[PDB]
Amino acid sequence: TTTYTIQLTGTSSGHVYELYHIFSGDLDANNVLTNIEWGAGVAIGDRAKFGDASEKAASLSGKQNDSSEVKAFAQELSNSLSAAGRTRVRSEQGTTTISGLKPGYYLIKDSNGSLDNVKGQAYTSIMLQVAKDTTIAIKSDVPTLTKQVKASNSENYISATDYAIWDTVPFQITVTLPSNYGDFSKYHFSVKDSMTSGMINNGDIQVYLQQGGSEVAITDSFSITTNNGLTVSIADLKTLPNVNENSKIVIRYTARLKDSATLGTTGNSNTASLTYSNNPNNNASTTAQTLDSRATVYTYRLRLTKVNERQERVAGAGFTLYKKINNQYSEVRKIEASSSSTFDFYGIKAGDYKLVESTTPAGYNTMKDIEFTITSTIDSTGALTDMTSTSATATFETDVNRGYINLKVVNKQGALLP
Ligand code: NA
Repeated sequence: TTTYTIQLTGTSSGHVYELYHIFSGDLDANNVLTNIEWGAGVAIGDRAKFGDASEKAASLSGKQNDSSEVKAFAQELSNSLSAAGRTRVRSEQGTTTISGLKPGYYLIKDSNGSLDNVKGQAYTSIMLQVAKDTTIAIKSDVPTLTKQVKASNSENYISATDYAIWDTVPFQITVTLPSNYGDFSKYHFSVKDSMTSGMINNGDIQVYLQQGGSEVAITDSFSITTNNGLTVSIADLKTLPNVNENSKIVIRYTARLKDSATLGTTGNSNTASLTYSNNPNNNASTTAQTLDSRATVYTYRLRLTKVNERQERVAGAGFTLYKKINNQYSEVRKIEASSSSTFDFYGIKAGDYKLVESTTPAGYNTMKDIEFTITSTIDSTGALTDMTSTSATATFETDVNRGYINLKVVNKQGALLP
């Protein structure tokens, strides 16, 4: 006899695909099926409710694979299956091949319960396929979620950057929808974000529908809660009619660093994941969760220690920190004079700065202004690898791991000229 192959592309490891023999027959060179009977994949009891196999086949002849009558037949068959005509195949990553199939029409699905509570997976849309030695794409996909933060020094969104205490930290979660979104009757959609422990959320969260190079706000259609992380949910995304398989859902919000934010290489991280409907068949209500997407924000502490040439600690200095925008230095932080001899500028980032001694301790020369540059090196993985602090007129000591930048300001007395 003759046997045929179905090769499924876009498959993932960890699945068990089932092929049910719906129709037997003979396949010609034009992929036309003759001499049609019911295959063993359809339970004998349920066959009579479809009628004669040949005439059922004839009624579908020439219709689109994604036409309504064929989708209907697939879903009805799914409740009429028999193990008698079943072939189970463990999936491979990329491409899964099933050879030695009896000729005819097959129903393809994921084995029941095989993906329950498995992250980043979904049950395939039930497929009807003629076994004809060809490759087809599995009608299965998962949504993706990416959490990003706006780069400190540009407009683009990346996984990690550095920020200062005076900055607003913009975050952006981008969700893509599965290619088979249309097959779902309803679509559960819930984004959970851990938020960042060393930051305060500004509560300015908005949700956008992004497609065709444009954005529309859809925030009011979502439930936005803070009982279990920051959660942004809609019971059924299908109630938004302009959302489709090619739509992107984008969540934006901003935060700001606390004065207790983690310094140095550990960073201040948050993770986000999506909970989604993972089975488009039989109006199912099971969900799965995407893997976490992480974003990180680094920051440093600049410490000044005010001393004199006698190596004594000196109180009563005051410092004004400027950061360079263009050619224009702009005041970002001031520490007024006190009994303190230490000055902590907690939450500083890469950039060009100027430090001014706005108040000089009694009986000492005013320090000359110090211009300095902080650099941050963040590798492709988003890890902070290096940090430096340098000036043409001063020396800093740095600890990249702890995120410390230390400057000793040496106060010197004037001249007694008798
Ligand atoms: Na799959």
